Amino acid sequence: FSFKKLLDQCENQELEAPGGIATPPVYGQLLALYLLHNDMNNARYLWKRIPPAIKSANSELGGIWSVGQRIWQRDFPGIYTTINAHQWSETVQPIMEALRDATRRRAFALVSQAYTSIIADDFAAFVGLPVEEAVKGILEQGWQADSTTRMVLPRKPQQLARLTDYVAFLEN
Amino acid sequence: SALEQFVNSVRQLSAQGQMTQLCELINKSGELLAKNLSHLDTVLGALDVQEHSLGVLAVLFVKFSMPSVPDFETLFSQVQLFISTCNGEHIRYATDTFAGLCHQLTNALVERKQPLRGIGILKQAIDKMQMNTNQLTSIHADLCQLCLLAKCFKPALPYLDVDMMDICKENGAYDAKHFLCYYYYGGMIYTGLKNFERALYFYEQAITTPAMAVSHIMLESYKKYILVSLILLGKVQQLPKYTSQIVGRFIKPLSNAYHELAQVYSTNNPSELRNLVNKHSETFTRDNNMGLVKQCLSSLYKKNIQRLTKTFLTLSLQDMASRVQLSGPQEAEKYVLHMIEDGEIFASINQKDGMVSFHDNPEKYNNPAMLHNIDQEMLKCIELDERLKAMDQEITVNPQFVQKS
Repeated sequence: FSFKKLLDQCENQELEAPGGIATPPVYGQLLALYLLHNDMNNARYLWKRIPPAIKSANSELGGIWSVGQRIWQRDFPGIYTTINAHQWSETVQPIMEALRDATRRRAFALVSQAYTSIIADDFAAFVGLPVEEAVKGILEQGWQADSTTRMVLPRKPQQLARLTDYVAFLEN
Repeated sequence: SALEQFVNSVRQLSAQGQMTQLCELINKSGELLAKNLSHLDTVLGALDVQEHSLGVLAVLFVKFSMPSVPDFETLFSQVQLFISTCNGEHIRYATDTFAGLCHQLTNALVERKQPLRGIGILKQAIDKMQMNTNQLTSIHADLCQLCLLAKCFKPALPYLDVDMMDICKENGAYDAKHFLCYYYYGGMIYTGLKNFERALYFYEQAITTPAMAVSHIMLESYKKYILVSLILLGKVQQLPKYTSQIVGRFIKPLSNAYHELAQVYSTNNPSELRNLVNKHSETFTRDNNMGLVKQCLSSLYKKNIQRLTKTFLTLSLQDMASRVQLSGPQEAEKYVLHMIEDGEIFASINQKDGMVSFHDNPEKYNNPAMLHNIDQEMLKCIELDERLKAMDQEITVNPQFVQKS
């Protein structure tokens, strides 16, 4: 629930500024929050909104955009690869951990809905877990796995007041 | 004693309660205010920005009316303070000057490098200018332009999600340029947000504006109307009958690269479409809409895949890639998976047999959630009917009406 206010407070801080340019630390917070909610349209325009002087001075903004670039092309293995490739500051560390976990639920829902049978090697890349781990995870959720083929088979497991409003409108 | 007397001359107009003569004084004191140069103490010391909003509006507008201002940092700060502390009710008595002041600020901010600082200024300016949120002012175009040059599309969303009803005349200072710019910049704002349903609506309004002379805004809106209708829909949507004849006789000939692009789009052959894009690359990049045309190429593949659902229950990935010209079963698998994620298609991928099965079962229209959707649309129609009935009741009580009936 706390993620609702954090995104709004960073957006407002960018709107009003003492000199029209916001602080470097709040730029990374806004970019990370956009990626957490899968709002890639505003994140992409935020990258162009960052002045080149700020982007060149702070290398953190370049790194956070690398993670977003993977999400933009829907490169699931690259989302986990770039998240752990670099070390982030403490003010955006907890939300970026939530971004990595949020990507994990996105992969789980995508496989459960868009796949009737997915090979284990590709399925492990989607979730971001090692191949052996992904084998043990599915049975805990009831998903069937078959040996000698290494293939996973996922499957998805005031009316009265309103009505009198309709009549009153029609009868005037 | 004499110094306070000059302020007291303002009090007589307020005491009488007639604000009409105060407005006339503002327009008839332009020469006296122009030859002052000492407005630094007039804005705050001479008059109070809270209740003497009319007086402070005139001096600030005069300051912005002088090209090559010696100082801009103090001028921008005074405008920000005045608009933030505007009375609101009396501002509507000087609508032509309030809008003109916002136009001057917008041009100054746009000119150098900073069309971002005024986004919050124009947000409050609109709120203290329009009679209701369901109304269109000239500051709407400026707010959209500021949100466009700074690529901050979210602050303009609350001012674009409301359907405008009646247009503020601002004492005759409202012209068709402000109407065209709002529905052109606002349409491009929705395009950047991948909202092609409302972007197409906004472009259509600009085209349907009555006109007798060629307008650049109406020309570009026609060009982007074709591209958006080719992305959201599979064809160029037909314009309304009340479109001005100039659009179909001048604007259409000037937009020929986009018309032949639609014709190639109708053949459902991506390789021909890419040939026309390369042939007319200079035309599309000159018009600055590069990327919208590339989205037409990607949407053709989605349109072809969606046609497969109208004929197949199960199609091999290799066979599908040969019909949609994706050149590879791996490419077809990625294209189909993205469509399922976005909800554009109802299908599943089976890697055991390398087949894609289309499950054409959208909804049974039985769940209680469908009931909620029905009453949401019903409430929209009821509110639409209430506005329609109310506005004709304004016609009946019109003295000009019933005299001619």
